[PDB]
Amino acid sequence: HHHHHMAPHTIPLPAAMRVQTGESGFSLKNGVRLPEKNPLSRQAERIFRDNGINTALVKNNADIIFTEDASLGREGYRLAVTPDSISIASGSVNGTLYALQSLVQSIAADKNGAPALPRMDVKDQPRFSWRGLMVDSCRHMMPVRDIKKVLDLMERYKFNTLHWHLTDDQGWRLPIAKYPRLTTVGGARAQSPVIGNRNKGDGIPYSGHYTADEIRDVVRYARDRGITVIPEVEMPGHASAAIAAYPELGNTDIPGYEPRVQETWGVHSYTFSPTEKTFRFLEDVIDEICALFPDSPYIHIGGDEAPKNQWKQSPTAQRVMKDNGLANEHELQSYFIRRVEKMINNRGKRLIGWDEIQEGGLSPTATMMVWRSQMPHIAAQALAQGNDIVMTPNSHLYFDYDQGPGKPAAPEYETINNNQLTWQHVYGLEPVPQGTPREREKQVLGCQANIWTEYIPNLPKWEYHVFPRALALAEVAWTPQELKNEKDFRKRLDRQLPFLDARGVNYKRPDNGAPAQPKAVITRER
Repeated sequence: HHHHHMAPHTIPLPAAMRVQTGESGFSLKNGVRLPEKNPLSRQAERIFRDNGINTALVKNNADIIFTEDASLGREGYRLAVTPDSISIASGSVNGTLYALQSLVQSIAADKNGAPALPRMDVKDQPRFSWRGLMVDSCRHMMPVRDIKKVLDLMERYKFNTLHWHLTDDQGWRLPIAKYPRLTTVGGARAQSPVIGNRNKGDGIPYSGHYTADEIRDVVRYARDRGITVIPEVEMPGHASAAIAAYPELGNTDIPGYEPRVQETWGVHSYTFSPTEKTFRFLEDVIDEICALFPDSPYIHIGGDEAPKNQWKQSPTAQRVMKDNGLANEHELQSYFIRRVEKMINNRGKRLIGWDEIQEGGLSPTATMMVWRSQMPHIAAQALAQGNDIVMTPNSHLYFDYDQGPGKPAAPEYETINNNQLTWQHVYGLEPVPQGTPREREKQVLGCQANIWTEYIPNLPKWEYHVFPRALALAEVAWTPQELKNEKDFRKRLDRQLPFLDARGVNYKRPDNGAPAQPKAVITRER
Protein backbone atom coordinates (compact mmCIF):
# COMPACT_ATOMS: atom_id res chain seq x y z
CA HIS A 1 0.00 0.00 0.00
CA HIS A 2 1.11 3.50 0.87
CA HIS A 3 0.81 2.88 4.61
CA HIS A 4 3.33 0.35 5.91
CA HIS A 5 3.24 -0.86 9.48
CA MET A 6 6.52 -0.85 11.33
CA ALA A 7 8.17 -4.24 11.64
CA PRO A 8 7.98 -6.04 15.00
CA HIS A 9 10.44 -5.06 17.72
CA THR A 10 10.31 -8.51 19.36
CA ILE A 11 13.31 -9.56 21.41
CA PRO A 12 14.35 -12.34 21.09
CA LEU A 13 14.19 -12.23 17.28
CA PRO A 14 11.95 -15.10 16.08
CA ALA A 15 13.49 -17.91 14.06
CA ALA A 16 11.03 -17.41 11.19
CA MET A 17 8.87 -14.34 10.66
CA ARG A 18 7.11 -13.13 7.51
CA VAL A 19 5.59 -9.65 7.85
CA GLN A 20 3.61 -8.07 5.00
CA THR A 21 3.84 -4.48 6.20
CA GLY A 22 1.81 -3.05 3.32
CA GLU A 23 -1.19 -5.33 3.68
CA SER A 24 -4.23 -4.74 5.87
CA GLY A 25 -3.53 -5.69 9.47
CA PHE A 26 -5.60 -6.47 12.54
CA SER A 27 -6.99 -3.40 14.30
CA LEU A 28 -6.56 -3.18 18.08
CA LYS A 29 -8.26 0.22 18.43
CA ASN A 30 -11.31 -1.41 20.08
CA GLY A 31 -9.39 -4.01 22.07
CA VAL A 32 -9.15 -7.77 21.69
CA ARG A 33 -11.93 -10.30 22.27
CA LEU A 34 -10.73 -13.49 24.02
CA PRO A 35 -12.54 -16.87 24.24
CA GLU A 36 -14.01 -16.90 27.73
CA LYS A 37 -13.81 -20.69 28.21
CA ASN A 38 -10.12 -21.10 27.38
CA PRO A 39 -7.80 -20.80 30.41
CA LEU A 40 -5.15 -19.27 28.12
CA SER A 41 -7.39 -16.21 27.77
CA ARG A 42 -6.47 -15.19 31.32
CA GLN A 43 -2.79 -15.10 30.33
CA ALA A 44 -3.59 -13.20 27.14
CA GLU A 45 -5.61 -10.75 29.23
CA ARG A 46 -2.58 -10.13 31.45
CA ILE A 47 -0.09 -9.70 28.62
CA PHE A 48 -2.24 -7.49 26.41
CA ARG A 49 -3.16 -5.24 29.33
CA ASP A 50 0.53 -4.98 30.28
CA ASN A 51 0.95 -3.37 26.85
CA GLY A 52 -1.98 -0.94 26.94
CA ILE A 53 -4.52 -3.03 24.99
CA ASN A 54 -8.01 -3.60 26.38
CA THR A 55 -9.45 -7.11 26.42
CA ALA A 56 -12.83 -8.72 26.98
CA LEU A 57 -13.70 -12.35 27.66
CA VAL A 58 -16.43 -13.30 25.19
CA LYS A 59 -18.73 -16.25 24.60
CA ASN A 60 -18.30 -16.46 20.83
CA ASN A 61 -16.41 -14.99 17.88
CA ALA A 62 -13.27 -14.12 19.79
CA ASP A 63 -10.46 -12.30 17.99
CA ILE A 64 -7.86 -14.82 19.16
CA ILE A 65 -8.03 -18.51 18.24
CA PHE A 66 -5.93 -20.90 20.35
CA THR A 67 -4.93 -24.14 18.61
CA GLU A 68 -2.96 -27.19 19.76
CA ASP A 69 -0.05 -28.66 17.79
CA ALA A 70 2.03 -31.19 19.71
CA SER A 71 4.84 -30.89 17.16
CA LEU A 72 5.64 -27.42 18.55
CA GLY A 73 6.81 -29.08 21.76
CA ARG A 74 7.26 -27.42 25.12
CA GLU A 75 8.05 -23.91 23.91
CA GLY A 76 7.47 -23.63 20.14
CA TYR A 77 4.62 -21.64 18.63
CA ARG A 78 3.06 -20.31 15.45
CA LEU A 79 1.41 -16.94 14.89
CA ALA A 80 -0.87 -16.00 12.02
CA VAL A 81 -2.39 -12.51 12.00
CA THR A 82 -4.99 -11.44 9.43
CA PRO A 83 -7.65 -8.72 9.52
CA ASP A 84 -10.13 -11.42 10.59
CA SER A 85 -8.35 -13.23 13.42
CA ILE A 86 -5.22 -13.81 15.47
CA SER A 87 -4.36 -17.52 15.43
CA ILE A 88 -1.92 -18.90 18.02
CA ALA A 89 -0.70 -22.50 17.84
CA SER A 90 1.32 -24.16 20.59
CA GLY A 91 2.17 -27.54 22.05
CA SER A 92 2.05 -26.30 25.64
CA VAL A 93 0.97 -23.32 27.73
CA ASN A 94 4.41 -21.76 27.62
CA GLY A 95 4.50 -21.69 23.81
CA THR A 96 1.27 -19.70 23.98
CA LEU A 97 2.84 -17.29 26.47
CA TYR A 98 5.74 -16.75 24.09
CA ALA A 99 3.37 -16.26 21.14
CA LEU A 100 1.50 -13.61 23.15
CA GLN A 101 4.73 -11.83 24.06
CA SER A 102 5.77 -11.78 20.40
CA LEU A 103 2.33 -10.42 19.50
CA VAL A 104 2.45 -7.43 21.83
CA GLN A 105 5.95 -6.63 20.55
CA SER A 106 4.50 -6.59 17.02
CA ILE A 107 1.98 -3.83 17.79
CA ALA A 108 2.35 -0.93 15.37
CA ALA A 109 0.45 2.21 14.41
CA ASP A 110 -2.15 2.03 11.64
CA LYS A 111 -2.91 4.81 9.13
CA ASN A 112 -4.60 6.89 11.85
CA GLY A 113 -2.06 6.19 14.60
CA ALA A 114 -4.24 3.61 16.35
CA PRO A 115 -2.64 0.34 17.54
CA ALA A 116 -2.68 -2.51 15.06
CA LEU A 117 -0.96 -5.78 14.30
CA PRO A 118 0.50 -6.19 10.80
CA ARG A 119 -0.38 -9.06 8.52
CA MET A 120 2.25 -11.57 9.61
CA ASP A 121 3.15 -15.22 10.15
CA VAL A 122 5.64 -16.52 12.73
CA LYS A 123 7.02 -19.98 13.45
CA ASP A 124 9.34 -19.86 16.42
CA GLN A 125 11.15 -22.09 18.93
CA PRO A 126 14.19 -21.56 21.17
CA ARG A 127 17.73 -22.53 20.36
CA PHE A 128 18.46 -23.44 24.01
CA SER A 129 16.20 -25.10 26.58
CA TRP A 130 17.85 -23.35 29.55
CA ARG A 131 17.45 -19.56 29.38
CA GLY A 132 18.07 -18.23 32.87
CA LEU A 133 18.77 -15.49 35.36
CA MET A 134 20.17 -16.15 38.84
CA VAL A 135 18.91 -13.97 41.72
CA ASP A 136 21.26 -13.69 44.75
CA SER A 137 18.98 -13.14 47.78
CA CYS A 138 21.83 -13.66 50.27
CA ARG A 139 24.08 -10.66 49.85
CA HIS A 140 21.00 -8.49 49.66
CA MET A 141 17.46 -9.80 49.76
CA MET A 142 14.68 -8.60 47.54
CA PRO A 143 11.04 -8.86 48.66
CA VAL A 144 8.53 -11.05 46.87
CA ARG A 145 6.82 -8.10 45.17
CA ASP A 146 10.12 -7.12 43.56
CA ILE A 147 10.90 -10.69 42.49
CA LYS A 148 7.48 -10.70 40.82
CA LYS A 149 8.39 -7.60 38.78
CA VAL A 150 11.58 -9.42 37.71
CA LEU A 151 9.59 -12.51 36.70
CA ASP A 152 7.19 -10.42 34.57
CA LEU A 153 10.15 -9.03 32.63
CA MET A 154 11.75 -12.47 32.35
CA GLU A 155 8.60 -13.83 30.69
CA ARG A 156 8.48 -10.87 28.30
CA TYR A 157 11.91 -11.81 26.92
CA LYS A 158 11.17 -15.58 27.05
CA PHE A 159 13.49 -16.49 29.92
CA ASN A 160 12.31 -19.81 31.36
CA THR A 161 14.55 -20.38 34.41
CA LEU A 162 15.02 -18.52 37.71
CA HIS A 163 18.04 -19.84 39.59
CA TRP A 164 17.40 -18.80 43.20
CA HIS A 165 20.66 -18.45 45.15
CA LEU A 166 19.17 -18.79 48.63
CA THR A 167 22.09 -19.55 51.02
CA ASP A 168 25.57 -18.09 51.42
CA ASP A 169 28.05 -16.73 53.96
CA GLN A 170 26.19 -13.47 54.70
CA GLY A 171 22.66 -14.87 55.01
CA TRP A 172 20.50 -17.99 54.76
CA ARG A 173 17.06 -17.23 53.28
CA LEU A 174 15.56 -20.72 52.78
CA PRO A 175 12.96 -21.73 55.43
CA ILE A 176 13.67 -25.21 56.83
CA ALA A 177 11.09 -26.21 59.44
CA LYS A 178 13.24 -28.85 61.12
CA TYR A 179 16.18 -26.43 61.61
CA PRO A 180 14.61 -23.06 62.42
CA ARG A 181 17.90 -21.42 63.42
CA LEU A 182 19.00 -21.49 59.78
CA THR A 183 16.73 -18.48 59.25
CA THR A 184 16.39 -17.02 62.77
CA VAL A 185 20.17 -16.97 63.30
CA GLY A 186 21.54 -17.59 59.81
CA GLY A 187 19.22 -15.00 58.29
CA ALA A 188 20.81 -12.18 60.29
CA ARG A 189 24.22 -10.50 60.09
CA ALA A 190 25.40 -7.80 62.46
CA GLN A 191 26.46 -5.33 59.72
CA SER A 192 27.32 -4.93 56.03
CA PRO A 193 30.20 -3.21 54.23
CA VAL A 194 29.76 0.55 54.02
CA ILE A 195 28.44 1.64 50.64
CA GLY A 196 31.33 3.46 48.98
CA ASN A 197 33.77 2.18 51.65
CA ARG A 198 33.68 -1.61 51.30
CA ASN A 199 36.65 -2.21 53.64
CA LYS A 200 34.64 -0.84 56.61
CA GLY A 201 31.51 -2.12 58.36
CA ASP A 202 28.35 -0.02 58.64
CA GLY A 203 27.29 -1.22 62.13
CA ILE A 204 23.69 -1.83 60.94
CA PRO A 205 22.22 -5.35 61.29
CA TYR A 206 20.72 -6.78 58.11
CA SER A 207 18.33 -9.71 58.29
CA GLY A 208 15.55 -11.56 56.54
CA HIS A 209 14.28 -14.76 54.97
CA TYR A 210 11.40 -15.96 52.80
CA THR A 211 8.60 -17.76 54.58
CA ALA A 212 7.53 -21.14 53.25
CA ASP A 213 4.37 -19.61 51.78
CA GLU A 214 6.49 -16.91 50.09
CA ILE A 215 8.76 -19.56 48.53
CA ARG A 216 5.76 -21.45 47.20
CA ASP A 217 4.10 -18.24 45.98
CA VAL A 218 7.18 -17.22 43.99
CA VAL A 219 7.44 -20.71 42.48
CA ARG A 220 3.76 -20.67 41.45
CA TYR A 221 3.89 -17.11 40.11
CA ALA A 222 6.94 -18.02 38.04
CA ARG A 223 5.30 -21.21 36.79
CA ASP A 224 2.29 -19.20 35.58
CA ARG A 225 4.79 -17.17 33.51
CA GLY A 226 6.57 -20.19 32.02
CA ILE A 227 9.49 -20.02 34.44
CA THR A 228 10.91 -22.92 36.46
CA VAL A 229 12.47 -21.86 39.78
CA ILE A 230 15.58 -23.88 40.59
CA PRO A 231 16.83 -23.57 44.20
CA GLU A 232 20.48 -23.39 45.26
CA VAL A 233 21.75 -24.42 48.68
CA GLU A 234 25.51 -23.79 48.86
CA MET A 235 27.87 -26.56 49.99
CA PRO A 236 30.50 -27.43 51.08
CA GLY A 237 31.66 -23.80 50.99
CA HIS A 238 29.75 -20.53 51.24
CA ALA A 239 28.35 -22.09 54.39
CA SER A 240 29.10 -19.59 57.16
CA ALA A 241 25.48 -18.69 57.89
CA ALA A 242 24.35 -22.29 58.31
CA ILE A 243 27.38 -23.08 60.46
CA ALA A 244 26.80 -19.99 62.61
CA ALA A 245 23.26 -21.26 63.22
CA TYR A 246 24.47 -24.81 64.02
CA PRO A 247 28.22 -24.75 64.81
CA GLU A 248 28.33 -28.55 64.97
CA LEU A 249 27.95 -28.56 61.17
CA GLY A 250 31.40 -26.97 60.74
CA ASN A 251 34.97 -28.15 61.29
CA THR A 252 34.80 -27.68 65.03
CA ASP A 253 38.23 -29.15 65.83
CA ILE A 254 40.34 -26.58 63.95
CA PRO A 255 42.33 -23.88 65.79
CA GLY A 256 40.42 -20.65 66.26
CA TYR A 257 36.99 -22.03 65.30
CA GLU A 258 34.66 -18.99 65.44
CA PRO A 259 31.76 -19.26 62.97
CA ARG A 260 29.51 -16.27 62.36
CA VAL A 261 27.15 -14.95 59.74
CA GLN A 262 29.70 -13.03 57.72
CA GLU A 263 29.66 -9.26 57.40
CA THR A 264 32.16 -8.89 54.56
CA TRP A 265 32.18 -9.83 50.90
CA GLY A 266 34.50 -12.30 49.19
CA VAL A 267 35.50 -15.90 49.79
CA HIS A 268 35.18 -17.23 53.35
CA SER A 269 36.83 -20.26 54.93
CA TYR A 270 34.00 -21.93 56.89
CA THR A 271 33.07 -25.19 55.16
CA PHE A 272 30.75 -27.98 56.21
CA SER A 273 32.40 -30.90 57.97
CA PRO A 274 32.30 -34.17 55.98
CA THR A 275 30.71 -36.12 58.85
CA GLU A 276 27.76 -38.50 59.11
CA LYS A 277 25.91 -35.86 61.15
CA THR A 278 26.40 -33.21 58.47
CA PHE A 279 25.18 -35.58 55.77
CA ARG A 280 22.07 -36.38 57.85
CA PHE A 281 21.40 -32.64 58.18
CA LEU A 282 21.89 -32.09 54.46
CA GLU A 283 19.53 -34.95 53.65
CA ASP A 284 16.83 -33.35 55.82
CA VAL A 285 17.43 -29.99 54.12
CA ILE A 286 17.24 -31.57 50.67
CA ASP A 287 14.01 -33.28 51.69
CA GLU A 288 12.41 -29.94 52.61
CA ILE A 289 13.75 -28.35 49.41
CA CYS A 290 12.00 -31.08 47.43
CA ALA A 291 8.76 -30.24 49.26
CA LEU A 292 9.11 -26.50 48.51
CA PHE A 293 10.20 -27.00 44.87
CA PRO A 294 8.40 -30.21 43.88
CA ASP A 295 8.49 -29.51 40.13
CA SER A 296 12.12 -28.37 39.90
CA PRO A 297 14.11 -30.88 37.82
CA TYR A 298 17.31 -29.85 39.63
CA ILE A 299 18.71 -28.97 42.99
CA HIS A 300 21.76 -26.69 42.74
CA ILE A 301 24.22 -27.52 45.51
CA GLY A 302 26.76 -24.78 44.82
CA GLY A 303 30.18 -26.39 44.99
CA ASP A 304 32.07 -23.16 44.19
CA GLU A 305 34.98 -21.58 46.01
CA ALA A 306 35.31 -24.04 48.89
CA PRO A 307 38.78 -23.48 50.41
CA LYS A 308 40.41 -26.70 51.55
CA ASN A 309 42.38 -25.30 54.50
CA GLN A 310 39.83 -26.03 57.23
CA TRP A 311 39.63 -29.66 56.09
CA LYS A 312 43.44 -29.86 56.11
CA GLN A 313 43.45 -28.56 59.70
CA SER A 314 40.66 -30.86 60.94
CA PRO A 315 41.57 -34.29 62.36
CA THR A 316 37.90 -35.25 61.89
CA ALA A 317 38.10 -34.52 58.16
CA GLN A 318 41.47 -36.26 57.80
CA ARG A 319 40.02 -39.42 59.38
CA VAL A 320 37.02 -39.38 57.01
CA MET A 321 39.53 -39.19 54.14
CA LYS A 322 41.44 -42.20 55.46
CA ASP A 323 38.21 -44.15 56.06
CA ASN A 324 37.22 -43.62 52.43
CA GLY A 325 40.58 -43.97 50.66
CA LEU A 326 40.63 -40.28 49.70
CA ALA A 327 44.11 -39.01 48.83
CA ASN A 328 43.55 -35.26 49.28
CA GLU A 329 40.93 -32.63 50.07
CA HIS A 330 39.90 -32.31 46.42
CA GLU A 331 38.88 -35.98 46.55
CA LEU A 332 37.18 -35.17 49.86
CA GLN A 333 35.12 -32.52 48.09
CA SER A 334 34.21 -34.94 45.30
CA TYR A 335 33.16 -37.50 47.93
CA PHE A 336 31.00 -34.89 49.70
CA ILE A 337 29.24 -33.95 46.45
CA ARG A 338 28.76 -37.61 45.47
CA ARG A 339 26.98 -38.36 48.74
CA VAL A 340 24.70 -35.36 48.32
CA GLU A 341 23.97 -36.32 44.71
CA LYS A 342 22.53 -39.62 45.95
CA MET A 343 20.17 -37.70 48.24
CA ILE A 344 18.96 -35.62 45.30
CA ASN A 345 18.68 -38.57 42.91
CA ASN A 346 16.77 -40.61 45.49
CA ARG A 347 14.09 -37.90 45.35
CA GLY A 348 13.87 -37.97 41.55
CA LYS A 349 15.86 -34.81 40.81
CA ARG A 350 19.21 -34.04 39.20
CA LEU A 351 22.21 -32.34 40.78
CA ILE A 352 23.66 -29.19 39.28
CA GLY A 353 26.73 -27.42 40.65
CA TRP A 354 29.32 -24.81 39.79
CA ASP A 355 32.19 -26.02 37.65
CA GLU A 356 34.41 -26.59 40.72
CA ILE A 357 32.47 -29.85 41.19
CA GLN A 358 34.93 -31.58 38.84
CA GLU A 359 37.60 -31.28 41.57
CA GLY A 360 38.70 -34.79 42.56
CA GLY A 361 36.40 -36.27 39.93
CA LEU A 362 33.29 -35.05 38.13
CA SER A 363 30.34 -37.36 38.77
CA PRO A 364 29.11 -38.88 35.48
CA THR A 365 25.53 -37.74 36.20
CA ALA A 366 25.99 -34.20 37.52
CA THR A 367 25.12 -31.11 35.48
CA MET A 368 27.80 -28.42 35.44
CA MET A 369 27.22 -24.66 35.61
CA VAL A 370 30.29 -23.23 33.86
CA TRP A 371 31.43 -19.85 35.16
CA ARG A 372 35.25 -19.71 35.25
CA SER A 373 35.97 -18.48 31.75
CA GLN A 374 39.68 -18.35 32.56
CA MET A 375 39.66 -22.20 32.59
CA PRO A 376 38.18 -23.17 29.20
CA HIS A 377 39.31 -26.80 29.49
CA ILE A 378 36.79 -27.48 32.29
CA ALA A 379 33.71 -27.16 30.06
CA ALA A 380 35.47 -29.09 27.29
CA GLN A 381 36.33 -31.91 29.69
CA ALA A 382 32.80 -31.97 31.10
CA LEU A 383 31.31 -32.26 27.61
CA ALA A 384 33.76 -34.99 26.59
CA GLN A 385 32.75 -37.06 29.63
CA GLY A 386 29.09 -36.85 28.57
CA ASN A 387 27.78 -34.33 31.13
CA ASP A 388 25.21 -31.60 30.53
CA ILE A 389 26.37 -28.02 31.09
CA VAL A 390 24.82 -24.58 31.55
CA MET A 391 26.98 -21.66 30.39
CA THR A 392 27.17 -18.76 32.87
CA PRO A 393 30.62 -17.45 31.88
CA ASN A 394 32.10 -14.67 33.97
CA SER A 395 33.52 -13.34 30.68
CA HIS A 396 30.02 -12.42 29.44
CA LEU A 397 27.20 -13.08 31.91
CA TYR A 398 28.27 -11.89 35.38
CA PHE A 399 25.84 -9.00 35.67
CA ASP A 400 27.34 -7.75 38.91
CA TYR A 401 30.03 -6.39 36.58
CA ASP A 402 30.10 -2.77 35.48
CA GLN A 403 28.92 -1.66 32.05
CA GLY A 404 30.06 1.01 29.62
CA PRO A 405 30.48 4.69 30.43
CA GLY A 406 27.74 7.00 31.66
CA LYS A 407 26.95 5.78 35.14
CA PRO A 408 26.72 8.20 38.07
CA ALA A 409 29.89 8.56 40.10
CA ALA A 410 27.93 8.46 43.35
CA PRO A 411 28.85 5.60 45.72
CA GLU A 412 25.34 4.16 45.35
CA TYR A 413 26.26 3.04 41.83
CA GLU A 414 29.60 1.43 42.79
CA THR A 415 30.21 -2.11 41.51
CA ILE A 416 32.47 -5.00 42.44
CA ASN A 417 35.10 -4.07 39.83
CA ASN A 418 35.75 -1.82 36.84
CA ASN A 419 35.23 -4.48 34.15
CA GLN A 420 33.03 -3.03 31.44
CA LEU A 421 30.65 -5.73 30.23
CA THR A 422 28.39 -3.95 27.75
CA TRP A 423 25.17 -5.20 26.22
CA GLN A 424 27.14 -5.39 22.96
CA HIS A 425 29.61 -7.78 24.60
CA VAL A 426 26.72 -9.92 25.86
CA TYR A 427 25.13 -9.99 22.41
CA GLY A 428 28.37 -11.38 20.94
CA LEU A 429 28.37 -14.42 23.23
CA GLU A 430 28.21 -17.81 21.56
CA PRO A 431 27.41 -20.34 24.31
CA VAL A 432 28.59 -23.55 22.57
CA PRO A 433 32.35 -23.92 23.15
CA GLN A 434 34.47 -23.90 20.02
CA GLY A 435 35.29 -27.40 18.82
CA THR A 436 32.34 -29.12 20.52
CA PRO A 437 31.40 -32.24 18.53
CA ARG A 438 28.09 -31.73 16.72
CA GLU A 439 26.67 -34.78 18.49
CA ARG A 440 27.49 -33.22 21.89
CA GLU A 441 25.82 -29.85 21.26
CA LYS A 442 22.65 -31.15 22.92
CA GLN A 443 24.65 -31.30 26.17
CA VAL A 444 24.86 -27.49 26.13
CA LEU A 445 21.53 -26.88 27.80
CA GLY A 446 21.75 -23.12 27.47
CA CYS A 447 22.98 -20.03 29.22
CA GLN A 448 22.15 -17.73 32.08
CA ALA A 449 23.40 -14.52 33.70
CA ASN A 450 24.23 -14.40 37.41
CA ILE A 451 23.31 -11.27 39.37
CA TRP A 452 25.45 -11.32 42.51
CA THR A 453 24.21 -8.72 44.95
CA GLU A 454 27.20 -7.65 47.10
CA TYR A 455 26.80 -4.20 45.53
CA ILE A 456 23.11 -4.40 44.52
CA PRO A 457 20.94 -3.48 47.54
CA ASN A 458 17.54 -3.16 45.85
CA LEU A 459 15.49 -3.33 42.67
CA PRO A 460 16.36 0.01 40.97
CA LYS A 461 20.04 -0.87 41.03
CA TRP A 462 19.27 -4.47 40.04
CA GLU A 463 17.37 -3.14 37.01
CA TYR A 464 20.36 -0.99 36.06
CA HIS A 465 22.66 -4.02 36.15
CA VAL A 466 20.27 -6.31 34.28
CA PHE A 467 18.60 -4.18 31.59
CA PRO A 468 19.38 -3.92 28.71
CA ARG A 469 22.05 -6.65 29.04
CA ALA A 470 19.36 -9.27 29.74
CA LEU A 471 17.67 -8.40 26.44
CA ALA A 472 20.90 -9.20 24.59
CA LEU A 473 21.15 -12.46 26.56
CA ALA A 474 17.53 -13.33 25.76
CA GLU A 475 18.38 -13.15 22.05
CA VAL A 476 21.58 -15.19 22.45
CA ALA A 477 19.60 -17.78 24.37
CA TRP A 478 16.72 -18.06 21.90
CA THR A 479 17.56 -16.80 18.41
CA PRO A 480 19.64 -18.84 15.92
CA GLN A 481 23.24 -17.66 15.99
CA GLU A 482 23.25 -16.92 12.26
CA LEU A 483 20.33 -14.45 12.60
CA LYS A 484 22.01 -12.24 15.22
CA ASN A 485 22.74 -8.73 13.93
CA GLU A 486 23.80 -6.00 16.36
CA LYS A 487 22.51 -3.10 14.24
CA ASP A 488 19.02 -4.59 13.90
CA PHE A 489 19.02 -5.60 17.56
CA ARG A 490 19.74 -2.00 18.58
CA LYS A 491 16.79 -0.81 16.50
CA ARG A 492 14.52 -3.30 18.27
CA LEU A 493 16.07 -2.43 21.66
CA ASP A 494 15.27 1.26 21.18
CA ARG A 495 11.64 0.37 20.49
CA GLN A 496 11.45 -1.53 23.82
CA LEU A 497 12.25 1.55 25.89
CA PRO A 498 8.71 3.05 25.94
CA PHE A 499 7.37 -0.16 27.50
CA LEU A 500 10.19 -0.19 30.05
CA ASP A 501 9.69 3.52 30.82
CA ALA A 502 5.98 2.94 31.47
CA ARG A 503 6.94 0.48 34.22
CA GLY A 504 9.59 2.84 35.60
CA VAL A 505 12.39 0.34 34.99
CA ASN A 506 15.79 1.81 35.87
CA TYR A 507 17.63 0.37 32.88
CA LYS A 508 21.00 1.65 31.72
CA ARG A 509 20.16 3.92 28.79
CA PRO A 510 21.79 2.68 25.56
CA ASP A 511 22.17 6.22 24.24
CA ASN A 512 24.24 7.78 27.05
CA GLY A 513 24.68 5.14 29.76
CA ALA A 514 22.75 7.10 32.37
CA PRO A 515 20.08 5.53 34.61
CA ALA A 516 16.64 5.71 33.04
CA GLN A 517 15.35 6.63 36.53
CA PRO A 518 18.09 8.91 37.90
CA LYS A 519 16.11 9.79 41.03
CA ALA A 520 15.47 6.14 41.94
CA VAL A 521 16.40 5.50 45.57
CA ILE A 522 19.07 2.83 46.08
CA THR A 523 19.02 1.72 49.71
CA ARG A 524 19.31 -1.28 52.03
CA GLU A 525 16.20 -0.24 53.98
CA ARG A 526 13.25 -2.62 53.70
